Amino acid sequence: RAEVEVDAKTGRETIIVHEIPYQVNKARLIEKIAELVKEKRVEGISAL
DNA sequence: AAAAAAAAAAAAAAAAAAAAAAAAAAAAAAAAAAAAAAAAAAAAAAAAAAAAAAAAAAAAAAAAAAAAAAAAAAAAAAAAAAAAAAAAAAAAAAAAAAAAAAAAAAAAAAAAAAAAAA
Repeated sequence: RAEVEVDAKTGRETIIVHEIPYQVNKARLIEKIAELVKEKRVEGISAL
C-alpha cells in the first residue's frame, strides 16, 4: 500500500507506505532505500 | 542476454565474550639504604745505602736405598658403533612510516517561499 499525498499549500508531494509485503523486514527495506538513494539508483528522494 | 555469487526465509548442528563483588597470590615497576668505585688532600713503611759479618755449597769417600731387568698376572684405557644436548645459519614476521580515497566545513550566489506595503 502506497499513496501519493500532496499538501494543499505547497506542491511538494510525499509517498506514504501504509503496509508492506509478507516476510519483509521494515528496517532492511529502509536501509535498502537509503543505499539506493546514496548510490543514485533512484531519483527524486528528498527524505526518508 | 548468459554465468556466477550474496542474501533471506526456518528448523537443525556447534561454539564465544564483557562486567560486579572480596581476599589471596604473583609480576613489575618505583624510592631508598647500602656498599664498590673514583678524585683529591696529608701522611709513613720500604728501598736505598753502607759497613760488617758468618752459614751452607765444595770437596774427600763409604754405603744403603735405589731404578733397570726378569717374571707373573690383573685388567684401565682407546677406538668403533650408537644415542642425546646444545648452539650458529638462515629465513620469517608485526608494527610502522608512507601513500591514496572519502567525510565534514565552507561560504558565492540563486530558486523558491513567506510576509507585508500602498
